[PDB]
Amino acid sequence: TCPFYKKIPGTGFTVDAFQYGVVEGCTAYFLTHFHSDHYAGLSKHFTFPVYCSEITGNLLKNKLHVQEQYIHPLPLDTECIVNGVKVVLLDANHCPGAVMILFYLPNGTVILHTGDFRADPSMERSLLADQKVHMLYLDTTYCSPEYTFPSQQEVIRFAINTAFEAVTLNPHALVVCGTYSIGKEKVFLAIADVLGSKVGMSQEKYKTLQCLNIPEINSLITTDMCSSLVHLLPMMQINFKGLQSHLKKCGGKYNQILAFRPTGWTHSNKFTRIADVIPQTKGNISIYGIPYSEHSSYLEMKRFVQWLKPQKIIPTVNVGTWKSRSTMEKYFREWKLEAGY
Ligand code: NI
Repeated sequence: TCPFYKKIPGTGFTVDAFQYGVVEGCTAYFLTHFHSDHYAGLSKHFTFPVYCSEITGNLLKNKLHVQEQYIHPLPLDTECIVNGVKVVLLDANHCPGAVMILFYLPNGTVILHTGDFRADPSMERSLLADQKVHMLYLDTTYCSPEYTFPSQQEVIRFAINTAFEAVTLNPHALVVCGTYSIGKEKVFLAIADVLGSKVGMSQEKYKTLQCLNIPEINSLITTDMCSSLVHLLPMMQINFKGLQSHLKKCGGKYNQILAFRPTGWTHSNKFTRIADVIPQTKGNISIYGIPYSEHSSYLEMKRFVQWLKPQKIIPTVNVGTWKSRSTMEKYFREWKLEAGY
């Protein structure tokens, strides 16, 4: 059955709760973003109203084949009424079309659901600042002090300079970027832009990108792999064997590969700076691991919560074991005692 952390008290709403069949009492199902864990269970067979951003609706329509009659896209940063209740969608700074939802309950309680998010100080000058928020449903993916990472911009700068140097030294090098869902598109778009190239990719991946309301998209991407010097492949193929194999498929048009694996955190965040990063190499193939995160670091999460001063926090990630919940509760109490709320 649908957990309490996916229910919004004193409405018939749920959030990211598509895997439990019909939820008793639910009149509107919200979807924060198009990642499979959050959409799990949605298909052409779903017949209840879904509320989401415009980008998330394009994906539902075109990739999942959800029938149009059940898709209710809402604009961002706009007060809207849904089944008699005031709501606002805000940019979550996660993947394309990802939202946080602000719910103004009839009794005067205010609830923020973050969805998946990467907390940023620009969120401190949104509609959130206009009133008190009583309850917070929080993306706790990286809620532990070891989880540090560079800014998105530091990582992109490094990627840009690395790629530019490699292709200027060898104009027959190919650049490959690994991918498994939406998100982290700036990695491959910024590399292509510095090399004067479109990004080449499979038909399924191109169809995904065509849904994302990216300006001038037709000038940036193509299905003609031949004509392009940056290619996208599934993350699982980003290894020496997969990459040599791909290089044989391209028709001797390239004689070297430089590949990037955008990952989350892995244990080597605790020493290395981005400027120290060096690749793994075997022969004419090099692979760089780059920690481009679309989740809050510990420090970004803590700052956001200490600013917001919620009366209660409800975790949405790592809630499956008592040890994790206990550890998280400890950090929330520290934050509260330091900041005086
Ligand atoms: Ni996500």
